[PDB]
Amino acid sequence: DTKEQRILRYVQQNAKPGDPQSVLEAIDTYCTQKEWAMNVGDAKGQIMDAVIREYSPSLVLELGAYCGYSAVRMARLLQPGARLLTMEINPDCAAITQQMLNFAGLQDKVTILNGASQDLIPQLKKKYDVDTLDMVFLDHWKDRYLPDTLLLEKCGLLRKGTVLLADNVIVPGTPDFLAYVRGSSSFECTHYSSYLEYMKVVDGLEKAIYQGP
Ligand SMILES: O=c1c2cc(-c3ccc(F)cc3)cc(O)c2ncn1CCCCCn1ccc2cnccc21
Ligand SMILES: [Cl-]
Ligand SMILES: [Cl-]
Ligand SMILES: [Mg+2]
Repeated sequence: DTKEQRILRYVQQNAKPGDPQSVLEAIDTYCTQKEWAMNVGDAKGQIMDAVIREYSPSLVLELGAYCGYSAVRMARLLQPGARLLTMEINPDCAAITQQMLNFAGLQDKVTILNGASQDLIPQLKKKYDVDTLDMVFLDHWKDRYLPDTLLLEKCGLLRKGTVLLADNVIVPGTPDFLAYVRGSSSFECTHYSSYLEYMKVVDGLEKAIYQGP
């Protein structure tokens, strides 16, 4: 088996079914004690929780699911009837993510979109019935952060106040995205310094609130 399968099995065997917090704790325990993995982790996760609670978004798009950690983290804090769409290019990871969400009891709040962001973003309006997004969590290929932000805008998916929250802006890093949003009058930006998941290595999140054309 794969690392990702091992993580899922550990959750199934050490967390309580239907209890998202127990699922997060199990993942973070496994990844601290047994095998590192690229989940957002608890340090940056606490910042995400604070942001989610501030905005109470109705419709969230996540770019990059992996094993479902961040999807569980966000979905557990959504209000009744609020929804998360999460895009995952790797089909084996899509399947882990769906199983993770199922175990957590969050499957009614979350939809997986299978494919690449550059192919799926232009389908959101017509196939997934999206008007505009309230929040976007970027956690996919670093070279796609900037082009997908620009694509979201082109497709009319951003509104005044849409919150972009980006993982890994320091490590591995997203220099073009950071330079762009920080230099643009169309975004209001804030950097949240933190640590790489499971590691004593500095990383951070960037929040960039869209302000219109
Ligand atoms: O690579 C990383 C990563 C690496 C490290 C990391 C740090 C330090 C290290 F030393 C090593 C790795 C730490 C992290 O937190 C990471 N988070 C996310 N990702 C992106 C994973 C692959 C996304 C593929 N993908 C998923 C949906 C989707 C849609 N369209 C296109 C592509 C798409
Ligand atoms: Cl994650
Ligand atoms: Cl952590
Ligand atoms: Mg990440």
